[PDB]
Amino acid sequence: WNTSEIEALFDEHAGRIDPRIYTDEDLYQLELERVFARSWLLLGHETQIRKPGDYITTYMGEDPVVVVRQKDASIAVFLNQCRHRGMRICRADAGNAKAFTCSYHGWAYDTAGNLVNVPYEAESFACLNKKEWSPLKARVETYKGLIFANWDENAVDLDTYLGEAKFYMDHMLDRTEAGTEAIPGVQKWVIPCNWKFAAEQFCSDMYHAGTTSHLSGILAGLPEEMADLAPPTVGKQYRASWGGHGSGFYVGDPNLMLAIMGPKVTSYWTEGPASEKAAERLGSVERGSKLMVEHMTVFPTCSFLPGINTVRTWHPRGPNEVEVWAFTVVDADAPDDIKEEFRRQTLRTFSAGGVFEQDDGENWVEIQHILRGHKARSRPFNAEMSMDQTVDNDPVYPGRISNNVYSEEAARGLYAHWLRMMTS
Amino acid sequence: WNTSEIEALFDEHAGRIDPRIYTDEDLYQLELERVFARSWLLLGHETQIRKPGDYITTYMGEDPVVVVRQKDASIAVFLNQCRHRGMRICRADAGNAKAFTCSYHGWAYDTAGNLVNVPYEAESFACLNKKEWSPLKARVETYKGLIFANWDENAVDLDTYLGEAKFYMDHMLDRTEAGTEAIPGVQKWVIPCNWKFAAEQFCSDMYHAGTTSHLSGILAGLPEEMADLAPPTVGKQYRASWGGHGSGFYVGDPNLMLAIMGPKVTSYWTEGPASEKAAERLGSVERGSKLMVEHMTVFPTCSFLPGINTVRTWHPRGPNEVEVWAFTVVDADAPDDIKEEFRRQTLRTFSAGGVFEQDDGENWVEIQHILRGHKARSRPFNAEMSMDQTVDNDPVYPGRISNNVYSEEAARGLYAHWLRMMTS
Amino acid sequence: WNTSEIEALFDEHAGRIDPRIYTDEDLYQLELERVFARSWLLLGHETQIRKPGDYITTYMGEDPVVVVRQKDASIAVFLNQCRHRGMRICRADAGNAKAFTCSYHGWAYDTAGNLVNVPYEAESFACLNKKEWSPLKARVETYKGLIFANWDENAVDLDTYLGEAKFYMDHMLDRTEAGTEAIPGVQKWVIPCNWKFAAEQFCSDMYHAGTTSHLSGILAGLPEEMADLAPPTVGKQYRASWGGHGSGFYVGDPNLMLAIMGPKVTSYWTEGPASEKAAERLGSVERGSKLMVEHMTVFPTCSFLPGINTVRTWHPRGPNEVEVWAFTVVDADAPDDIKEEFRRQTLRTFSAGGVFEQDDGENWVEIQHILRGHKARSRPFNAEMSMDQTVDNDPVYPGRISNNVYSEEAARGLYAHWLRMMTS
Amino acid sequence: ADVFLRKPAPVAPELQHEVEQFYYWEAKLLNDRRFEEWFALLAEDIHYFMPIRTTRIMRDSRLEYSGSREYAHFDDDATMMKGRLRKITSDVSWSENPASRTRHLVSNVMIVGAEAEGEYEISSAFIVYRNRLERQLDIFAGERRDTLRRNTSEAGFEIVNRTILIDQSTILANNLSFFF
Amino acid sequence: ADVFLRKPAPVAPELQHEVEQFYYWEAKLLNDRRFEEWFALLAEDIHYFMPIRTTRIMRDSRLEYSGSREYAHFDDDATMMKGRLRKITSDVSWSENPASRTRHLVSNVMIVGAEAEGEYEISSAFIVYRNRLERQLDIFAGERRDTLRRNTSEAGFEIVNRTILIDQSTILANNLSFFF
Amino acid sequence: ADVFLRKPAPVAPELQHEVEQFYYWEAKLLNDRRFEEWFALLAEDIHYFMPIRTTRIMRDSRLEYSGSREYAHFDDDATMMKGRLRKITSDVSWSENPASRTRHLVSNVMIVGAEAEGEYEISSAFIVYRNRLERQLDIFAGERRDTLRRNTSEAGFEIVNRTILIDQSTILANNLSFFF
Ligand code: FES
Ligand code: FES
Ligand code: FES
Ligand SMILES: [Fe+2]
Ligand SMILES: [Fe+2]
Ligand SMILES: [Fe+2]
Ligand SMILES: [Fe+2]
Repeated sequence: WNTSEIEALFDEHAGRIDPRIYTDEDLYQLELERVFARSWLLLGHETQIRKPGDYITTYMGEDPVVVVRQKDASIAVFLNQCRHRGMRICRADAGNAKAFTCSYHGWAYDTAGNLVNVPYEAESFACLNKKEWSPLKARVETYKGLIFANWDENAVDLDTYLGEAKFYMDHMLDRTEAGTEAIPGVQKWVIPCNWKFAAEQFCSDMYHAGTTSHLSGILAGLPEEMADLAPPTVGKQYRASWGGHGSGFYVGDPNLMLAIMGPKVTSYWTEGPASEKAAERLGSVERGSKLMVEHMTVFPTCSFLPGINTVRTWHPRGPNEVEVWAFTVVDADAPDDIKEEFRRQTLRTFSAGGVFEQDDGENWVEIQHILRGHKARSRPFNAEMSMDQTVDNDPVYPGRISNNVYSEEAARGLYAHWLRMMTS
Repeated sequence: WNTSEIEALFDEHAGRIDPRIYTDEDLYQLELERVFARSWLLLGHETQIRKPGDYITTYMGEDPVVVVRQKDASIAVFLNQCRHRGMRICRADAGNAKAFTCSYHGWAYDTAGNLVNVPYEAESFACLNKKEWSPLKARVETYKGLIFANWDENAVDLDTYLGEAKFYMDHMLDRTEAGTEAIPGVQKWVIPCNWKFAAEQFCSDMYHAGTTSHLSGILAGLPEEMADLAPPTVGKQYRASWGGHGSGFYVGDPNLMLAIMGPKVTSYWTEGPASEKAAERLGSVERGSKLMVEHMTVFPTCSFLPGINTVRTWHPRGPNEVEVWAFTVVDADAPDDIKEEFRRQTLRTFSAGGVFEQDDGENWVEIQHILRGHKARSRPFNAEMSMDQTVDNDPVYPGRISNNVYSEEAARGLYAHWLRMMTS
Repeated sequence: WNTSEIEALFDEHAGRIDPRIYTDEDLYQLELERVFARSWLLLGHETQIRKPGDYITTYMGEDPVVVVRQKDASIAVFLNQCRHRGMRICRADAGNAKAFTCSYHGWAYDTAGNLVNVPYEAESFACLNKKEWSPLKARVETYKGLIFANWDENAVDLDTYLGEAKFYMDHMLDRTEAGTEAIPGVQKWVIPCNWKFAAEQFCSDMYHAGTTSHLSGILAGLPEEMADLAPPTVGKQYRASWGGHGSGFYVGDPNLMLAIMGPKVTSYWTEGPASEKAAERLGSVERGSKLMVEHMTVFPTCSFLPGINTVRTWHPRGPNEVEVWAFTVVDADAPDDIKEEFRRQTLRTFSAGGVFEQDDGENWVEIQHILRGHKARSRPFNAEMSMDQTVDNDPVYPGRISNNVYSEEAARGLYAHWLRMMTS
Repeated sequence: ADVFLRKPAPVAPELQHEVEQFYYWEAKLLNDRRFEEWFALLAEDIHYFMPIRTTRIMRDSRLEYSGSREYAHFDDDATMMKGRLRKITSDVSWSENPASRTRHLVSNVMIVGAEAEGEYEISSAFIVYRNRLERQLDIFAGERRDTLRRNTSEAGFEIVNRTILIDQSTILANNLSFFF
Repeated sequence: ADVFLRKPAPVAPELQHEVEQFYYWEAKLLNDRRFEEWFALLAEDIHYFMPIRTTRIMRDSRLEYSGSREYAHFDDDATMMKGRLRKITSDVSWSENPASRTRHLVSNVMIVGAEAEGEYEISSAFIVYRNRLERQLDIFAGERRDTLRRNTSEAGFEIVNRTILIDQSTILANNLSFFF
Repeated sequence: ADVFLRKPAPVAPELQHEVEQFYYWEAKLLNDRRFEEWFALLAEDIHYFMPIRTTRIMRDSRLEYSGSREYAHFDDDATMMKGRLRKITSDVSWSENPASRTRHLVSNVMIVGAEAEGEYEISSAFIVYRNRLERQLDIFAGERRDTLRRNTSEAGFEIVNRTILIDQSTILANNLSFFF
């Protein structure tokens, strides 16, 4: 693949996606090098690793990493592979360590992944530059509880990288001076489809919720009403000025939030003391109290639904499979029973077995399975939805905003950025 | 792979096959583009989709297709993938639809796969060229009940493509003015070996039946006789003048037909009213009443055994696996109990668990598994059987006919054509 | 991959391994052609195929082979694939044959894999050069009971190829004029990691046993002592002058042998009549009676532990998986209960479920799984252990000997040779 | 089903056990390649039936399994079965030479007495584990609906009807050369 | 567990059988897509719970399963379950239209009477075989810890508590759209 | 086998249940990583044997399983087993730190009284489901031929002989670090 051909893969002006971007093995490797190697990737929430010595293990692309709380409370992130013969340094999902020891040949490491000492050092390795021979370190930068990491020496800091996307993250991350904790437990599952289908959906695909994709999941949350459900039609969608993030949300119409989250949560979110505090902080009565679902992706694979409050990372497993690692965040200071309500509700809906995410699983697999065919890969997909419907100067909402919640303008930005990243 | 190297893969004059043609992943892709994309492929039988609105789903290479009966009783065939984000349009093996709706975002389609309308059309897609954005359509042409499809704009029509192969299809498809119905039910199974082994066997491999491959399957059909079974030795084999089809059959010797189909069917096939009607139509007492098994392939992957009457498509799944989708055809007007007899017999013999096809499954897998090795791929296979034993002017049988039912002349034609297709 | 780039993969002077050598699919194919196709590979022990007509089936890379005892007691080795359409000629792990018959079309073969005759010969193949069309033959050469094979027309004979590696093999293979028999039974299992991790470990990795890898396996063999176990520190390691073999062993310290093999075997091995006979034959009291474990690899994939006495072949299954086929050899004339003791002990320790090899299985898989990542493949592994600590003129031990049993000098030779083989 | 629309009536434990034991014995016979004895368990009017199964939209779900006069994985009388037994007693039956390694886990056994004296309608659940050659592994599951008839044999029962309800649309193995 | 630290006391065989039969019936209901009747088995105070499970170092092993107030694969009351039933009675429930093919092998059934009259603590082992579409195959195993309460219904029991202890950390399927 | 050439004689249901319950308990012990208690079930003369199995042509089929004095997957006395238990009580036993997640489905349980008082020959069928780390899944099946001896213990039995008859030639996992 030379640069020219990589450029042909997505056409923004025309609005067309070459489905080969979801299937080609070589592009997948390029992605791992040019996207995942240089982007800020979501590793989890701070409250997942509270005390010093605490770690969790995840992935940053397909490189496993250890994420460890330090004595000064920093967060260290190193490649989870001993440089000797590549054994896994940390071998558990989560726990607490004073040190790490490679179980193949016993090289040992401080909680920050520095190689401190090596068995039979004096006789066998006396010259061992233990700094050069420590596992690769990643830059760690958090944003209001979310832990991000980036391998790249010289990429813009998380704050620049997010840009005005921060504004939308705030809708969930900054509704109180208390911030957010994550309800303990991360749910993990394998979905054989390309990571971009997942990322793109959370970026801009309100369309699917508001049409046929989740008709039954909605019906599950309704009292004993049938197929005459009012779908919200007023809303907005945001496309980042740079970097490929996007978010969309409904305004004013509490119908979809009611079906998903129930009356207790929808109440907490839109009216009463906690909703007011949000409106105040967020600088707007609309932002704090009028936004009803909202979906969002921080490019490449960081996704969440403010209001529903599931957060997840899409872990790529080749072009043909993706793992979902998802947890749920609540305002740290929200009452007992609101937290519990957020727990029961998120798992009932946006989980592996949830009445919503059940169906996304089923669709996504099919999409990919088809792509196994030749003629199925030979014509572009249609990304032309709601073209030229964006002002970039809204009084309240930054970036490229549209008034049609049903648009692929955000999606178009995601792919346009992916394209920049791939061709550079 | 440049053209030169593709040519080296099969040598007809010498009679040699490079086993890499059964294994190489890249050649497999070329095949999907240069063979399956431009050939007439078997999708099933007409009586599988009788009333308007009826559909079945299969494959045309690795592209899934919907096969739907229309109001004017035509047969529409479209790629089974919504052009929006690639979801499967039709999600069942068979049934009856007034319309199709994509379950991801609800795009809807007439029974012929035209995109009729799209949710939030006016606001989001008002410019949507619904014709350009409909799933790819395939040309459909049937032959006496068998449904064929071809993507290719400009390939010869099924009738030209078959050429004098029609003559041999007639032995099973045209024995009565009533034609053939398919016994309901298609049996599907996965065999990890290259599709060409299956295709080639049905094309020209009488040899395997008449030697060691099916010794036990024969013994299963014999009365309580042992290993002193008389194998028919008189027969003919046909190699198409163009296009890579072939067929072989026994003449006069009712021994193999008796072992496979039993006395009731063998009788029906060779003597009595129905056999006579066949002889008359077929223009010859020999053709109608003297032919005893017969195997045949319509290149690439359409295969059947007139007399046994199993039909099947070999669905390619990469170079290393093939699905068999097989059904059984009977003369539409044959008596009740003959039909039933054809049912019980075909399933007892040429099915996944049948006393014949059991063993082909087992062999084919081994062939492929071995090919995993390096030295196993480095020398040609022997395709030199019965060279230069063909007249091309037989009084009765068209094309290149031989008098040795045990020949790889047909096989040689299959590969020679595959070679033409691949290098063009 | 051009030669230049293949050279960069391993740097001996610097002591660095590019982990891509354990993962890259294309290099894997080159390996099958440039390493396995031209090296002497271990197929098993002579006593596994005693009488004429006896065969076993294994692999020589990924080509399956038949290994058959002949009437003159030679050992024939042919590719286990009929040249007709590639069916497996011999379809059992072990047994006794007067002849072999291909079950697809019935071509038949003498116990040495010559095609003797072919069904319908006169009519169909009368010109069949049965010698040209016989399965590929491998050169067979044994060494003191171990059966080796090589495809290559013109590679040095096993004896030259081994070089002074014979010296170390003798520690297990030549301790008596009676030689060695193999205890019947080969244990087979699948380990998803690259074959080189296994080969390299047996070549030079005493380090892993003497540190953290097998702490619990040792504890399992100790009386009811805890974590205060004395690890032997006196020993030697050998790197072959050519060809990439290596061996390391402890001297004098019976502690590790006691934990693994128990007191009965350790006794038999180091003191008493049988130990003396060994010392005499081996030319040295040290060699015969003072060596306590010892590990060794005959490049590429032939590995054993003299003293423990498990032998195995690492069968490559792509870059990402390896099969272990392992058996146990005893001195043919050792007493009943010593043999039995060697049986119970080897299986209790160095088997799929053995208290040692259990853990190697677990580690190796992780190593490979990690390698799935991008950044995990982008920096070298550390192969700099114990550099420049080798005399090449020891009074007793031939080749490049070191006094540090804990060294990667042998490993460095393995890879240096692999490099020679790959670039030639 | 038909019979199993209503939770079966309680049965004497020695009946439950008598039937369960039958099945365990039958499994041992199949799993230990004792085919000759297994066929002896087949009643003279044996009807051995395993319908093809299809992926259907839930309104269309009455058409999931192939019907009475329709193609099927197996649909054998005693004569057809005899021939099959004659296959698996051949050194030339390649699909079972070398033989498969099979395991039949049998559970969820439910019993209803039928109209006739000494006949029973049974529903049981199975997993069949089929391992063969080096690395070939196939795992099937499903339900067996049987009709058993009491017997003067040492086994105590003969199999009159068997309907194997497989949990597969496409068969995920390269053949079905063993018996459910 | 708590209850199962000590090998259960022997029970009358008709109790063992009564309970085993319950489970077989329940499996037939699930496996035959008879969801309406299955939900009827759920007691009004139903608590249907399947904790997330994690790979832990053996000293840390008390933290293997998600706890009381922690995220989980399922954690449903009767109201949440009602909604779920309402999903699987929709021609628009894609994950179950077309429907999955499931099999529930049930074994290792151990019974301990609870404090309350007519309530029982059960431990059983399962394999669930889920096959759907053409070639999708998922195999789960685990333990079900249930509390059953006797009943005037034709089934004889209602399910009060269910704790599904899955043998998976990461879920190896693309969803959990059926019931354990 | 030897013992199982003839369909076993009927046994009292409380015996069937006593033995089945033993196995369920034993499975719970293994599956719940209660290794210490599990080893306690092993009789002092324990012989724990799992022969290697080979793909043989059906005339050669008497040589399928490794024999008496021949290499094997396991062939342990009480002393060898003690050492193995000592391994799985180490934070340095990597193959079981972190621990595997196992499930033992037990069925097809057939009982024959042996010569000695209070000893029994058993045949049962199993599936073992072994899940570990993130995504590692191994599924074994086979038969366990045991000899059980009655006991004054709370369990009621000790395992005297165990022969695990695996349905695999090549072992399809990277180790066998658990117990059948
Ligand atoms: S690979 Fe970790 S110390 Fe060797
Ligand atoms: S992919 Fe079918 S409507 Fe979107
Ligand atoms: S492939 Fe062996 S005879 Fe044909
Ligand atoms: Fe969704
Ligand atoms: Fe055949
Ligand atoms: Fe080791
Ligand atoms: Fe019972």
